[PDB]
Amino acid sequence: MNIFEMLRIDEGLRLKIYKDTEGYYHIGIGHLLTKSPSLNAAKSELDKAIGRNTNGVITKDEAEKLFNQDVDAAVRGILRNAKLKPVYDSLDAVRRAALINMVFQMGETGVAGFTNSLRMLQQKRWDEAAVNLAKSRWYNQTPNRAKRVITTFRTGTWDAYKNL
Ligand SMILES: [Cl-]
Ligand SMILES: [Cl-]
Ligand SMILES: [Cl-]
Ligand code: NA
Repeated sequence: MNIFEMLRIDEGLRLKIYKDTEGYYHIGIGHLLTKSPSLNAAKSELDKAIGRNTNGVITKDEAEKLFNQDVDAAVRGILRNAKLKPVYDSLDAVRRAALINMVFQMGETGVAGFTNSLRMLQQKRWDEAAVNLAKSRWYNQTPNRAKRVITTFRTGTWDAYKNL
C-alpha cells in the first residue's frame, strides 16, 4: 500500500466524463476538469489536458498519466504551503499519505483551512485530531472516504484500506 493505491481505491477509475459527488465534471482517477456546469467546457478542458480531440473518452494510460501528474501536484502544493509543509514534515510515511489524500480531494487551500486539526496532527494527538477532522462538511458529505482517511491518521496503519 502506497498513496497511488490508496487514491485509486478512494477515487475509482472512469474513462468517460463523469460527475463527482458535488456534481462537477471529472475524468479518470478523480481528475477535476471544471467546476462549470457546462459539459462543453468540460470536454474542452479534457482535450486541453490530453492534447487531442477526445470527445469525452480517454484511455487507461491517459487516466494514469493525469493521475501521476495530479499526485505530483498535490505533493508539490503541500511543500510550497507554509501551513501544510511543517505538518507534513512532522508526519510518518503513512500519515503523510493521508494528508496527500486530503489535498488531492479538496485542494491545498481547503486543507490549510483545517487549522485546529493540523495543530493536533503536528502535536501527535491522534485521537483528538480524529474527532476534530470529523466535525466538517467533508466528513458529512463523504463519510466513508473521510472515515478511511481519519482512521489512517488515527492509527498510522493502512488497516482501513485492507479488505478493499
Ligand atoms: Cl491538466
Ligand atoms: Cl474537536
Ligand atoms: Cl464516501
Ligand atoms: Na481531485
